[PDB]
Order: sequence, then C-alpha cells, then structure tokens
Amino acid sequence: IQVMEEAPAENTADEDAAEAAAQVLSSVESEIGRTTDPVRMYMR
Amino acid sequence: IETPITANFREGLNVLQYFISTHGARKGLADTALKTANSGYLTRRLVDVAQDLVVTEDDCGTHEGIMMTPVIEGGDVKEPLRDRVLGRVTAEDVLKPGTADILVPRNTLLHEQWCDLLEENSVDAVKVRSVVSCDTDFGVCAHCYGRDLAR
Amino acid sequence: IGLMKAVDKFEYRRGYKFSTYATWWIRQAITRSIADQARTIRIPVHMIETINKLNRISRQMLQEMGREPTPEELAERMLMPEDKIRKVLKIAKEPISMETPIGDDEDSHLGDFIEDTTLELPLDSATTESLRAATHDVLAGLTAREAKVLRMR
Amino acid sequence: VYSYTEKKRIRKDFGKRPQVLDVPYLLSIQLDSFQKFIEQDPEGQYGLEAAFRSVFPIQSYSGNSELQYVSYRLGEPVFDVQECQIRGVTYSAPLRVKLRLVIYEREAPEGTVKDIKEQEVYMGEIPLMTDNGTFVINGTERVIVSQLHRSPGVFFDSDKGKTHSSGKVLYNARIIPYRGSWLDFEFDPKDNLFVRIDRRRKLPATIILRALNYTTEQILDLFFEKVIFEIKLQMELVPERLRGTASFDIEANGKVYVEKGRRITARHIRQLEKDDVKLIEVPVEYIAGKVVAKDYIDESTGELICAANMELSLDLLAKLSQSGHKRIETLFTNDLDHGPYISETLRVDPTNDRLSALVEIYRMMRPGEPPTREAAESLFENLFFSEDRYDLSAVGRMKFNRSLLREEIEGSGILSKDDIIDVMKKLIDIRNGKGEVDDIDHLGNRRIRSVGEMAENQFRVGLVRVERAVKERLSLGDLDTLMPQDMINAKPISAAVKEFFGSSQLSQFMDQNNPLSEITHKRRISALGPGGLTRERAGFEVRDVHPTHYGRVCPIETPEGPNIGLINSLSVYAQTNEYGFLETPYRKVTDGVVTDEIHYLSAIEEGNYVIAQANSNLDEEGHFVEDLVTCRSKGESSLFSRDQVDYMDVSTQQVVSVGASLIPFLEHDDANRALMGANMQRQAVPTLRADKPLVGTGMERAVAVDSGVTAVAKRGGVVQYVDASRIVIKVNEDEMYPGEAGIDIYNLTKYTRSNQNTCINQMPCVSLGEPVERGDVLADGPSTDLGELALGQNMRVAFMPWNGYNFEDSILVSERVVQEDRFTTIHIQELACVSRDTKLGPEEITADIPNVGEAALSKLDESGIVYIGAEVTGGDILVGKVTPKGETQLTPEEKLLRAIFGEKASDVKDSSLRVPNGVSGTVIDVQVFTRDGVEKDKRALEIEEMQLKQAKKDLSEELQILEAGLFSRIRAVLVAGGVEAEKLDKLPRDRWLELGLTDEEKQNQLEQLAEQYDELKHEFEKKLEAKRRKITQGDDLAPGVLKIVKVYLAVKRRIQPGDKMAGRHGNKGVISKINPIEDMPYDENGTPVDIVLNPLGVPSRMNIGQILETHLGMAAKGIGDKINAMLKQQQEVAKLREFIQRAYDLGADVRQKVDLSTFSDEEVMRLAENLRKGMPIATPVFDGAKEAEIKELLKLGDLPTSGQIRLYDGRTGEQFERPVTVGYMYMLKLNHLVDDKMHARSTGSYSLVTQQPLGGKAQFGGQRFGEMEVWALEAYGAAYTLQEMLTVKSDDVNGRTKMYKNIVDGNHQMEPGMPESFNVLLKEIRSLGINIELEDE
Amino acid sequence: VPLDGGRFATSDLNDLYRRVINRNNRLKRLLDLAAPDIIVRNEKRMLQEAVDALLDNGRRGRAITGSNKRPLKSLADMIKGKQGRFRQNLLGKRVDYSGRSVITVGPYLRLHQCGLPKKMALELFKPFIYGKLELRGLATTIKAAKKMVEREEAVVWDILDEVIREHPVLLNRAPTLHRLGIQAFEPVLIEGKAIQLHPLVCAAYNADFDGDQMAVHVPLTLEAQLEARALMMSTNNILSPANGEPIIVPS
Ligand SMILES: CCC[C@@H](C)[C@H]1CC[C@H]2[C@@H]3[C@H](O)C[C@@H]4C[C@H](O)CC[C@]4(C)[C@H]3C[C@H](O)[C@]12C
Ligand SMILES: CCC[C@@H](C)[C@H]1CC[C@H]2[C@@H]3[C@H](O)C[C@@H]4C[C@H](O)CC[C@]4(C)[C@H]3C[C@H](O)[C@]12C
Ligand SMILES: CCC[C@@H](C)[C@H]1CC[C@H]2[C@@H]3[C@H](O)C[C@@H]4C[C@H](O)CC[C@]4(C)[C@H]3C[C@H](O)[C@]12C
Ligand SMILES: [Mg+2]
Ligand SMILES: [Zn+2]
Repeated sequence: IQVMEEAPAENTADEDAAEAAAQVLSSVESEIGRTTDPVRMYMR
Repeated sequence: IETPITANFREGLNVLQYFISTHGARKGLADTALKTANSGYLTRRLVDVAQDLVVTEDDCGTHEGIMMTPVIEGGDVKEPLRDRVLGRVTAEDVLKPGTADILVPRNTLLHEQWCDLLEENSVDAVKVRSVVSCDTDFGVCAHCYGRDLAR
Repeated sequence: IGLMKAVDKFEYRRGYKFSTYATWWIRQAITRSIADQARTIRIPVHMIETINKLNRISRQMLQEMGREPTPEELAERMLMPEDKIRKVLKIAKEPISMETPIGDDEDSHLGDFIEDTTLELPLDSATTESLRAATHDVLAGLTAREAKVLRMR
Repeated sequence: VYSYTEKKRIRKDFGKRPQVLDVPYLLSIQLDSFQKFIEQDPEGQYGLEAAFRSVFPIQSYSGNSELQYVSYRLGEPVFDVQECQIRGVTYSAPLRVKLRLVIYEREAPEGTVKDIKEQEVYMGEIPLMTDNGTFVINGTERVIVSQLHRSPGVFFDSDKGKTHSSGKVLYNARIIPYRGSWLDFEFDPKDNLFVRIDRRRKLPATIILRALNYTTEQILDLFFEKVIFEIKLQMELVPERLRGTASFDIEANGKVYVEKGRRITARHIRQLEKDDVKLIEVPVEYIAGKVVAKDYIDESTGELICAANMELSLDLLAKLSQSGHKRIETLFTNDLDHGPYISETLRVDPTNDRLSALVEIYRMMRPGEPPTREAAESLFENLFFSEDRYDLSAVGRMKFNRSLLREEIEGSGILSKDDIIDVMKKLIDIRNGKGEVDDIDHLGNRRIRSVGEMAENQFRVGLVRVERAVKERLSLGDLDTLMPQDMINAKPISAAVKEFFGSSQLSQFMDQNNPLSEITHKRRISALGPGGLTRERAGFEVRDVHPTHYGRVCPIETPEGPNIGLINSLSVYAQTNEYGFLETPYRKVTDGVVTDEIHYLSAIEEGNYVIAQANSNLDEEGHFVEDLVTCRSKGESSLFSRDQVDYMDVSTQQVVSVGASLIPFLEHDDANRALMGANMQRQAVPTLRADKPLVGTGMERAVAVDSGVTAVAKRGGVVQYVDASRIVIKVNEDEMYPGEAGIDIYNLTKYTRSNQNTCINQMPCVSLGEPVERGDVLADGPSTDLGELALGQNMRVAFMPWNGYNFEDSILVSERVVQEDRFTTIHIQELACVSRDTKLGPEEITADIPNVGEAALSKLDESGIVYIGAEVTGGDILVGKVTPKGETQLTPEEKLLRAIFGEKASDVKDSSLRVPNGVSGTVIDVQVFTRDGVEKDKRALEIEEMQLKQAKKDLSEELQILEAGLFSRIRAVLVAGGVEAEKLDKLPRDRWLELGLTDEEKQNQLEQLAEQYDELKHEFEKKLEAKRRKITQGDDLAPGVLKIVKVYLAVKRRIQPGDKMAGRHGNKGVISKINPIEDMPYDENGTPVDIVLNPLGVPSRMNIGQILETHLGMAAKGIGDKINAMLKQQQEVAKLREFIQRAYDLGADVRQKVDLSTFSDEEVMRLAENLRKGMPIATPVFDGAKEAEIKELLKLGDLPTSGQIRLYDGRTGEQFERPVTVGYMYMLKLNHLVDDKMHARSTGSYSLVTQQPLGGKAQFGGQRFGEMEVWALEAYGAAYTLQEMLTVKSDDVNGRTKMYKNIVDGNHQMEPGMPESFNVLLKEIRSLGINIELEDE
Repeated sequence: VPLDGGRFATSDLNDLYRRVINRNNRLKRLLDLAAPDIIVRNEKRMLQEAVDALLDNGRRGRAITGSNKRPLKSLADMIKGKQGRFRQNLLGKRVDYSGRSVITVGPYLRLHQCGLPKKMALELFKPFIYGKLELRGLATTIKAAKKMVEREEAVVWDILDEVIREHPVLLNRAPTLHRLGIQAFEPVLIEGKAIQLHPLVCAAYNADFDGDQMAVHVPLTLEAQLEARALMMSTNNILSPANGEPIIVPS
C-alpha cells in the first residue's frame, strides 16, 4: 500500500505474504496491550 | 484559450503573448523527464521478463502458426501484407489464388523476391510460423523466429 | 549491578539512608561503564578524566576571554607540560561513519573514496619478474659451483 | 546632460516608450534583510532585540531569582575580509550582551531585592555580510538565497471531486502558525466536521467547543437560528423564512392567502409582507419532524419532559400542552443553504462534559497515560493560548484577520474562542455555497524569508536552548556570588548560527563566473530548504507559472532539470512588502491623465484593479490615444474604455529578470530558447581583453555597476594619481567635510582566484587630471568595458554549411580568432603541500630528495620551495618533501643487486608536491603557514620580511599622501585672513601647523589643544604600526600538521576544438575545426569571416533573434567603419560632427536625443575614437528596433538592406551561389572546456573494501559500465568482452595483474577467475545464519 | 581505516558487534551473581534486540542510531536495497582501460574509423607500448620504457601508431537505449582533446555536437578484439534491429 502523506508502481506481492499479513492484521484489532519496546516492557 | 496568438516570430510577441507561451514551454520541459523515467521502467521490466530467451534449435518441426492478413481499420489499409509477412517462414503451402498448385512450398523464408511474387498473385492471407507457437523446450527454433532484421 | 553491590555492603546499624548508601554505588557504576565501553577505541579512565577536566577549564577560560584558549594558555591554567595538552588534544574523537552520505551526484558514500595503500602496482609486479629473470641470465652466464655459491649465499 | 563615463561612448538607443522609473539597486533584497537583523531597534521588533525580548527574562522556581536582559552589542572583527580569506577563517563579529541577575529575598516577593549583578557575557560570533551581499565562512564567499514559503494564517481548500468515487467535494480549513501546532477543520463524506490537532486521529469538531467551556445551548445559539412555536397551536411567521414544497401552505386571517400543493413564490411573500402576517395556525403533524431547541421540564414533578436537540413528536406535544407549556422552541435548517452540520456532530459526539473531552484529547495526543484533570487542562491550555509554545506572527494575524473579514490588522499571536468559532462559521458558509476556497499558488499566499529572518530564527532556537539550561541551573541552589557568566556557555548558542551559515541547503558557494552570475545568484528565490517543499513531493502544480507572477517572478529564467519551477529569479522591479510579499510598481492613472506617481501593489491588492499595458500609446499630456486600451483585469486581459483604468505598467522590462533582459530581440525567440539562452549567459568565462556588445539592451551598465566588480567614485573630484594598482582622487571642495584631508584612495584588486578558479583583475579606466563625479566607474572589473557588462566578443559570422564542419551544432572558427587571443582566458589554481608528524617521525620539506637526478631540482630554492615566476609544466616538483619510512625486507634478487652495486636504502620517501599532469603555468604566489613550535625556515622568514616591508610602505604612503593633501588644503585656506604667499614657502614644511592667525588668547589654547590632538593621532598610527608588525603570529593549523605550503599557478587557456561557444539566444555549439585564414570565405573586399554557423539550426529552433542581431550588428559595424575612414583620412571635426549626428538621430520617434552641438571638439573626437570599431546600439526587451529601422541604419552605411552579401570560396576562389547572410554576433565562451573534460585511464589506484577502480579524474578513476551497457553487449553475442569487463578490468584482484603481465609479454589472453563482489557477497550471507557454498564440479 | 589528521573511519558493523558483545558479557557476568530474575530477563531481552539489530536493523523495532541520528547499516542492509551488492557492484562497476571526452564531427572519416586524441591513446594503450618497446630493443627493461613514454620520445609515437593499427575501440554514449549505443571503430590518431565521430553514425547514438560526451573502452583479449571486429563494428550494423530499415541514412 502507498502511505503517501498526500493523495496519489506495480504489484509484486505473494499471496502467502498477503494472507499472513491479513491474519496478523485481524489479531491487531483483538490485541489489548501488545508492546514491542523493551524500555516500556521494563517499566511495566 | 479562445483567443490565439495572432503574431509570429518575424514580427514580435507582445509581453502578454510571451507570458502565455511560457506556460507551454515549462510544461513540455517538465514532461520530457517523466517520459524518460517511464520508458526506463518498462524496458527494465521487459528485460527482466524476457532475458533468458535464446535461439537454441534449428527447426522444431511444427505445422502451426499465425494467419497474416493486412490490417484495415474501417476505410483504407494502413499496413499491407508485405510489411507483416516479410522475413518470416511459411507454415503451409500458399496455394495460387486459383487453388491450382503450391506457390511457395513450405518452410520458405519469405525474402523480397517471394513477397514480390505474392503481390503479383494478389494473395492476402499467408500462414507463417510464430515464436508463441513453437514446440521447442526451453528456447525457440530459428525457423519459428524468422530472420535477424539487423543482419 | 552497582545497586546489588550496595545492598550486600550496607550496614543499617550506622543508620545511613540507603537511598544514600546507593545513589553513590549506582553513579560510580554508570560512570565507570560510560568510560569503559562508550567509545570504539577504549580510553583509560585516567585519560577520560583528564579530557573532561580540560574541556571544562577551557569553557571557563573562553567565557572570561571571549576567545578559545590556546594550547599554551591551557597548559598554563592547567598543570601540564603543554606538549601533554597537545597529545590529549589529539586523542581523535569517535571514528566517522563510513556510510556518511557525501552525494548530490551519484548517491556515493564516504567509504567509497578511501583507497587501498597496501597494493603492489602492476608495473612493479612486471619489474619484479623481469629482475627474477635477468638475474638467471647474468648468473647462468657463470660456472656451476660459483653460481650455486651465489644462489645459496 | 550625459555622465562622464557615458559621454565617452554613447550607446544609440531605440525604444520609443519613455522611462518613468529607473531600475533599482539590484542587491537590496540581501542588504536590507541583514541590516534589519544586526542593528539596534528601540521598539524591539526586528533582529536580535526581538529575540532577546522574546526569551528573556528567565524565571526559576518560585520566582526567587530573575535574569534580566538589558542590551547587546557587536565587537569589531579581529580580521577583515581579505585576511579572513587568506587565513581561511570566518568573517564575523562577537556578540556581547549585558545581563543582570536580580535576587528576591523572603517576606514580600514583589518588593525589595537583595542585590543586582550586572555583567557582559560573550555568547557566540555572528557572521557579518560584506558590502556586496556575501558572507565569508571558511575563507570562501557564500550566498544565502531567499526562500518562498507558505504564509502563516487560515487557508480553506477542497478535494475538487478527487479521492471520492461519488465526486463530492470535501472542504477543509487549516490554521498554520509561525511556530506551533496545526489546527484543522475538515468535512467527512457524511457531512460531519472533524478537527485534526497535529496530523493525529480526527475527532468530531464539537469536542473542541466543549473543551472551551461551551454548552449545547450555546453551540446551537452560535451556529443555528431559532424557530419559535406557541400553544390553538399558533406559530409566529417571518415572511423571509418561508422562501421555499410545503406540507401546509398557509392559514393566516382564516380566509385565504395561498392554496396547497403550489410552492411558495416571491409574490406570495410580497402579499404576506404587505398584509403584515405575524401569527399562523398549522397542523400538528408539521411539527412531527422538528427538533426541540431547549430543555423543557414538567413542573408537577420537576422531571425533564424533553432535552435540547431532540426530535419532537405528537405525544411530546400533547404532554407539553397538558403540562402547561405554551411556548415551544425549534431550530431552522433548509437543506439547500442553511443545512445542519453541527446537529449531526453533536448527535455523534462522544462527549457531554469538558473533562471527558480533555481526557479524549490527552489519549489522542499521548495515549496510554493516566488522564488527570489538572494534567489534561494544562496540556490543552499549553497546546494553544500559550505565548511560549504557539506564535501566530504579525503576518499570520494579518492574513487571518483579513481572511475572516475583520477591520483590525494588529492582534494577538495566540488563538481564542472567537477565532476558532469564526473559522468554523467561514468553513460552514463555504460548504453552504457562500464564498470560495483559496489558491495555494497565488503569490498572495506565499511569503519570502531572507537571511536576516532565517538567521534570527536560528538565533532564537539557540537562545531557547540556553534559556532552558539557565532555568535548570537556577532550579537548584540559587546561591549568591553566582555571576551570570558561569551559566552561559557559548557553544550551544553558536552551534545553531555556525551550522546554518556553514552547512545548509540555502547557504551555498557563490557563482563567480562573471558579474551576471553573481547578481543572479544573489536575487534568487528557492521553494526548497527547511520549512519548504521537497523535490519528490513537489508535483507540477507549484512548478507552473501563475498569473500573479506577472511583474514579480520571472517566467523565463528557471533551471531545466530535476527542480524546474522550484527555483525562480526576482523580476527587475519586484520588491518585498513589510510582511514578505512580492510587490511591483504601477503608474497611477487619475480620471484620464496618466500621472507620474508610482504605487507598489501586492499580488492580492492588484486583483481588484484594471492595469493598462506598458505598450499603450499616450499623448503628449498623458492621455491615452486610442478609445479602447488593452488591460489585464482580475485574472484575464481584454479591452477597456479609456475612462475606466486606474494603473499602468511602469516599463516593458518589468516582467523579466536581469538575466533575461540582457537578450536583444527576446520577442522573436521561442520561450525554450530564451530559457536556454539565459542559463548559458550565466556561464560565460571572462577573457584577456573585454569587448562591449555591439547590440545590447541598455541593461549592461546597471548590471556592471550594481555588482561591485568595478571601482565607483564615492565623491567627485579630479584624478590626482593613477596606476595599475591604485587610484588617488582629490575631492572637490563642495563635499569636503571640514575635518577631512580631502583625498580618497581606491586600491584595485589584481590577479586573484575566484571560486571557479578564474581570474579577478581590476584595471583603471581614467587618466591623470581627469574630472570624475560620484557614480563614475574608476576601474573595470572582469567582464566589464568602460562600465558596461561585456561577457563575450563580437565575431564576424556567416550562415552557411561549409563542408560538414558545422554539421549538427558544430562551429567552424578562423585561425585569426586564435592568433588575436579573442577567447583566451586566465585560470588560477592553488595547490597545497602539508607536512604532518607521523608515528615514525616528522616529515620534512627539503631540496635534497632521494632518486631525483638534479633534473627537477633546479627550480627549487635552498629551502625546497619553487621560485616565484618559474614556468612549470606537468610532473615538475613544486615543494620537495620527504616522509620517514622504516624497514623494507628486500627480495632475494634485490639483495644481490644492491650488493653488486653497493647501493644502500634511502629510508625516506619522496612524498613531494608536483604539477598535475597536463597543466602548464607560471608560479605567481607562494605562502607558508607554520605552527607555533616550528622553526620557520628561511623562505618563510623571507616572506614575512616582504610582508612587513609591504605593510609599512603602504601605511606610510597612505599617511604621507594624506599629509600632502592636508598641507595643500591648509595652504589653500591660508590665502585669506593673514595671508602669506611669498614668505609662506620659504619656511620648512614641518612649520605649517604652527602658523599663526588672527590675534587672541583663546586661539592659543585651541592651538595647544590641536597640537595635543596631532600628537595623539601620531601615537594612534604608531600603535597601528605595532599591531600590524604583530600578524607575524603563528597559525592555527589543524592538529598533526607542522606546516602548509600553498602555490598558485596561472594557466592561460586558448581556444581549441571541443570548446563550447554560445550566443545569447540559446544557440550553443562545439568548435570542430580551426581553419587557416586563406580557406575561410571572403567578401569582395577581401575580408574573411571569423566564424561559420549552420543555417539549418534556425528553422527548427524558432529563435530568429540571432538573425536580427546579426543584421543589426552588421549595421552598427558599418557605421563604425565609416568613422575609421574619416579619422584615418584626417578629416575636420565639422564633418565627423555631421555624420555622427545623423546616426544618433536616425529612428522612428525614438526617446533619446543626443545633441553634438554642446559637445566640445576634444569630446567629439574622443567619442569618434571609441565608435571606430562599431557604434553600440540598445534594443530594449519588448521595445526593440523595428526591421525598418534596421534597414535604414544599413542604408546609412553603404551596406545592402537585404543583409546578405556575395562570398567567395577561399580554397578555389569561386563565388558561392545564392548570397549568404553575414554580420556580427556576440559570442560567449562557456565554462565547459575540453581540457577539464578529457580523461583516460589504463591502471591506477583501487578502493579498499570493493577493490574496484577508483572513480573520477583526481582519483584517475575509470568509466562506470552499468546494466544498460551489459544489455547492449548481451544483445550482441559479445560474451568475452562482457567477461573481461566484469572481472579482469574491474575487481578480479589476481586476474588483473596476470592480464597486465600477459599484455607486456605480447600474449593477449586472460585467466578470468571470480569477481571480489561475489566473494564479499558470500562472506556477508554466511555471516548471517545462512550456509551458502560453492558446489564441487 | 586511519585517515589524515589522526581521524579514523569505521564501518557501522563494528558498533553493532560491540553492542552484541557487551550485552552478552554482561549477561554472562549477571548469571554468575544470581541476580533477581527481573534483571536477567531484561538482559536477555536486550541481547535479543542487539542481535536482531545486527542481522537486520529496524525490521521490528524502530531503529538504532550511532553518533548521528542516522540508522546504523546492518548485514541485511549490505545485500539488499538498490545499492546492495546483489545489485550495484556485480553488473555496474568501474572499469580500467577507459576514458571519456567530448565529440566533434570529423567529416573526412570512413564509417569504420573514429578520430582518437593521441594523448588519450598514449594512456589507454600503455602496457602495449611497453611490451612493443621492449620487444624491439628500444628499451632494455620496463622501467626504461616507462621513462621513455613519460618523456614522450619520438620513437614512442611510431610505436603507438604501430600498436593502434588494427585494434578497435568501443565507443558508447550515455543512455544506452539499444545495442547501437555501443559500437566498435578503428582509431585514427589526431591532435587535440576531442573525439571525432563519423556523421552517419550520429542517428544511432542520438548524438549531436553541442557538448555531448562519449566513453571509449579498449578490448584486451584476442577474443574481445575479434568480437569487436565481427559483431560490433559499425560497418556490420547498418540496419535497425527493430525494423530492417537502414539506420545510416544521411541526415
Ligand atoms: C556535506 C557533505 C558531507 C561531506 C562533504 C562532509 C560531511 C562531514 C565531513 C567530514 C567530517 O566533518 C569529519 C572530517 C572533518 C575534517 O575536518 C575533514 C574530513 C572530514 C571527513 C570531513 C570531510 C567532508 O566535509 C565531510 C565528509
Ligand atoms: C563532493 C564530495 C566531496 C568529496 C569528493 C571529498 C570531500 C572530503 C574528501 C575526503 C576527505 O578529505 C577525507 C579523506 C581524505 C583522504 O586523503 C582522501 C580520501 C578522503 C575520503 C577524501 C576524498 C574526497 O576528496 C572527499 C571524499
Ligand atoms: C599635490 C599633488 C601631490 C601628488 C602629486 C603626490 C603627493 C604624494 C605622491 C604619492 C605619495 O608620495 C606616495 C607614492 C610615492 C611614490 O614614489 C609614487 C606614487 C605615490 C602615490 C606618490 C604619486 C604623487 O607624487 C603623489 C600622489
Ligand atoms: Mg546534446
Ligand atoms: Zn519452432
């Protein structure tokens, strides 16, 4: 996908990558306090 | 813009007409660059796809091919048969328009003399051997390609 | 780790506030580290102390001189033989990144312009083989025993 | 009346339109800005005063102590500009600020203070700007270009039916502060307003209103109007409200007003208003869909019957009626115009109270932290509304108030509830069709920031950092005997300034090809830089040319490449307002008369007038001649009646820049070629002798003088002394300043190196006793001739093919052009030799070098440095140096060889400086810098002695010439009031100051005071002498270097095939051949042609200004050849006065009028000797010479009016058919020399990690062979060529030495091997966890 | 690598390796002190982060920066990218025996010949000149030959004219858009510093004479010379490979 802070070059993504990204994307919503930061984990 | 520039360069453009012309100039200058960058993308992608295709055989021995006829868009003909058929190899015998006998037997590279003969007989449908329908494995044969076009 | 060191060496009988028999053991351990593993080219704790002292004595001299001090005035203000100051003022700062962008033409990095100085030039490798031959000629043009004498010597 | 320098050579001027406004100083954008920065403003609003007042005073915890700012000053720079350049150090002044620490004691905080400590602290050095708009940073001259950025304020924009499949237009609104956060108000496709705080997640707009202590009632009162209802069931009717499709038509007075079904029209409203309708009865169902306005409660039990903003139904109406409620309120909302966008936002509002809103904002900004009432209130109150963290500058308030249609320009720099509500109302009105969005390309929405502003914004940053540090320091202790000197360290403050001036995108090396490049570099506007755009995200919207550029930004001159349209040039008359907006002058027109008073209008202020064109014929009294005159209204142009115009363009040049206004016949060139021509004219290289243009536009003198390459007279006078190096002017008595000596000295800049390694040389253009006035040029700089810019040479050119030697754009040149040195240039380069101290011992500079056989040691002196004046060539030694090497380990045959011949090891290297191969010049300068501890070898002492002698001689010559002027003036004063004439000269010179005057006693005390003042001046000059003998001080050489020796070589480059030449019309080419003179085409008189150009290049490239320039140059040179003849046949002035007056009077209603009847005879003959090589001609940009005038001028000389003569072939003598076009064209030598572009490599040095040929010419690198060339070789069958290009020629380490040995053996065969780009790849993959290995055959 | 003035330049991998080693040593030391499990868990997390930054920096974390604010370059960053080895170096490297210059017309030339500056050729063909000098007895050894060519003796020009006699050179113009952007020519030694290009070849290169430059390479092996003469020579390539029409038409 194109972040493009502004509104708008070909597709080369394997479906396997696609399906896996979809599943992890679903998990993000179901997540509660996922933290990928050591200092933050340490404080907690 | 509805009003044109009614002056030419032998005369002079006044300041307003020159100010109008500046837009077109800068637009063209900015375009050219985009065109260059976009033609490079296509070429890189097309050599990535087709880099390892090589002529690896002399004659696969197939009997199939495309059917070349002149291309006509409604009115006149914009590409005759000679341009489309020159330099290729026939897949089937080109029967004389009277259906009498074979004009070019088969597997004949159609050089200029043969094309002149075809124009003489006014035939407008020739079946030629094509790369896309070659029986060779991992490569292409010389007869399904045609001729070099540079040699 | 300094905190662990404190807890094991703390005596409550003297009634010291820990939060004080530790706030030291902790700072000693942070500074010892910042000195022993903060630079790619390790410097002794003594040299680091000296460099920090000079960088300070220098700030004060600049504020009261409206001008950077001179290796001579630094030596005078400090207690150093002047040449020692220049040696400590040479301890190169941290190595530069070899990927530092130096571009605007081809996107080339700084490490691309650093040459190899331990390489033999090809006219010196051809010259060497030419001598290794010529020697065979002038020597062969001699009798066996003397030629072998020269070869062995 | 003509100027002295301009009466020596008057340029004939076409150009029928008169001049009302003279061209301005072309460097006032740079010089005004920095004066406003470094300068003292009482009402501190500009420069450093503003920053100090904005940061100081600094307050610590509990206000126990305060640090007040009093003033500031700048000290004198230690080194002047020339010493800064020679010594390689920044030219700057030290900033010293007097602060005051005040301490508050206990008891009453706001009362007596313990003590006040006042102290001056030195806080960094600020670079100073030269008198030409440049800075010296590290000995190099820099230019800091201006920046065009978007102005702070409120801007309403939309999506123009984009990013929406439906095609709906979503409108937005953004507040942009000078420094702060970006508020916003955008529309969701469901028509709901959502404010985005800092590019964060959007939330409904109403949240913010609730965060501003607003209730729902107040929100509705502000946004919606009110519809009242009474309870039978009567409603008050307003005729205007029911404009119109109604459920119930009307029921007023019972009888009739209008039937049902029919929509209400205008006439119905007219009848209702005429009948005074105020109360009506309507069915209950009509209110079935409305919304109650305010909260309605029941008095029986004090229960809430219905809250505000709730749909009203029949049951609620019945309950209210039976509960005693008669007055029921609702809200208006016609979907067509006054639609409802706030109501939905409230209904979808996740907030009911301010605290919840603050908590939500807290989570959005910094999610995950425990929200707290005090913390959230503080965060919101600090985000905006805080002077420290949010500034809406004076320009921002003006562009905000004006956008919302307020009457106050002045205001507060912080937001408020009123401002936000008004922004919301304006956006809603836009969404309702009232109003329009803004164009973000309009030069009324773009601002210019120049060096003073950018520099003060970086000083304020440093001041903020230091203020934070000081606050921290005073947060603890607050002890006494703490002066304000230990708290302030200068490095943090100076870091920002040094980094900005040194390494920044807008601070760049000045262009010193010629005067034009400097001038055009200084007045340049860039859209890049910090706070601006970037190349990747620019898009073509901002690269276009807008209608508002007219007269402000040049549409022609812009680079062609990655950033075209992002960098522009300031137009000739364009100037900046008090707020940073380009504005341009217009000549005011009263009812009918075109007055002569100019108003400077801005881009937006100009939209609502009708401005006539400069080429608009006017009568002798100012009235427009034609009934209808073409003018440009708001956006477009069209004819207007003469009686409804109010402004007129001030000139025909005011649209173009200075570079594009130097092209004659610009109207006849295609725009692409004009762009190319301006860009190339910026690149011309000055030549040994300068040549004025024969065909110019009149802008040459302005560019030459407003650049500083020339010496211009400050005050008038008579030239007392002239020399190749200085000029001494004896000023007129009218401008003496009685305290002065009366003479001024100009020191010319002799051969000196520019940033492009060209030569900077000034030579005088006056003579002894020659009367000068103020503004007259005294010495021409590079590329100037008698005060006029002169970038090239006048070449005799013929347009014809000639044998394929001008095939594409190639140029054929004569050998007479190369013999006469017309395009020979001087290039100065400097080389350095540094002697460092290695680990094995210091390096030495010596004349004794190992393995050098006295062949290349002749030019060196006894100290090891070349003599000054030596003619060196490639490979010669300039400075002889040796480096200590240790050990060797001789091979087994190198030991035997050393034995037989008994030759021992040198033990030192030969790391000496030598001339780069291919260069050949003379050494014109050598300078040596040594550390403090080093011995200052003999040559260094010689140079120091020479410097001391030169400084003493110059200072003493200054003092004695000034004394001579002083004594002469005193003698002149002594002619009256006790005059001695014969006896005055008898007494010695020293007894002038003791000469008496009228008798008195107070006069004697003044005499003694004057003697004391004179002795003090003597001591002053003596101490100056002492100071100068003191720059014998050691140098601040970088660490590890003992000394540096710099040598300056002056090469003289001639013209040769491969050099690039150009005209002023975008016609460039490469010289292809230098042709003998007997082989060039010639005319019937035997004169050959200098240059032969190809005609086929003109038709396709529609730049036919070069043909007209050639014809007019032929005419001008014809006039010049008829004067050479009369001056060589020694004819009388009467005859030269008649002809030279017939050529200065030719034309069709031209504005110029030269009267050669007021000229002396000595002045008619000095003009005729300056016009004997061609009469100069001026053809303004869009007011040029008509072709008929060119024909007439050709006829004044004896040349054919066709412009074409008949030529003969020099090789055969046969005349060409169909005569050819010959004339004179102005050619430039562009700075693309084939000397600097030819490079060949066989073998050289290699890179360390990727052992590949190095890259470049200095490194003597190789050629890059990339993918598209690999594809080309694969398209052939060239597999061996590819293999040897990939391995043996690039990075096959042991396969490249074997190839060399094989080549020198006559055996052309390779053993390729494996590239080292693959071995490194294997090691890098293997140093991950992967195991990649080469499989056995 | 040491630089001038005592400065040192280092690769970013040294920083990452030092990080990994420091955290590993600290973890080993901390395991022997029987520290509370919070400390050892945090140390193990740090070690994991350091190793992941070494192998692939900023793939899951945010990043790691050095003295500057730029992210450190990791092992994965040295293979991938548009600058990585698997790209840049391996098909787009610098080459020996090459040089560029400006092009002029030279209308007197034949289609198989190009004008080459004598000075550019005395450098490109240097080893050939040394070999042919030593083979004719002009120079006793190779150092002698190096000084003879350095002094530019008279015999050196004759030897150069002999070396260049039949030895093609490849000429290439910037955007190689098709295979006619590299072609082989026989050199003709000329004065000056600009290459002369036969007019009829310009259309193939899309080249004009207003400042354009060309690169020249010299084939070394016998096979490379034969390929230049038989495959790439300009007189063998007069038809366009796109269409059989001639590409050498007068312009
Ligand atoms: C702006 C483009 C980047 C590049 C041109 C700039 C950025 C940082 C600069 C280097 C560093 O300062 C460290 C050293 C300082 C010494 O004094 C001279 C060498 C040294 C390597 C510098 C040369 C050059 O100037 C550098 C590489
Ligand atoms: C356009 C960017 C400028 C770039 C080409 C300039 C700017 C600084 C220069 C380097 C520094 O001097 C540090 C090293 C000094 C050694 O002696 C030679 C290599 C070294 C990298 C220099 C080569 C080159 O000259 C550099 C990279
Ligand atoms: C009344 C007019 C005075 C004027 C003619 C006299 C007064 C002082 C004289 C100059 C100074 O002596 C300094 C230099 C001395 C050198 O020897 C020759 C040049 C030099 C500039 C002199 C030229 C001339 O002689 C000057 C200007
Ligand atoms: Mg070109
Ligand atoms: Zn086939």
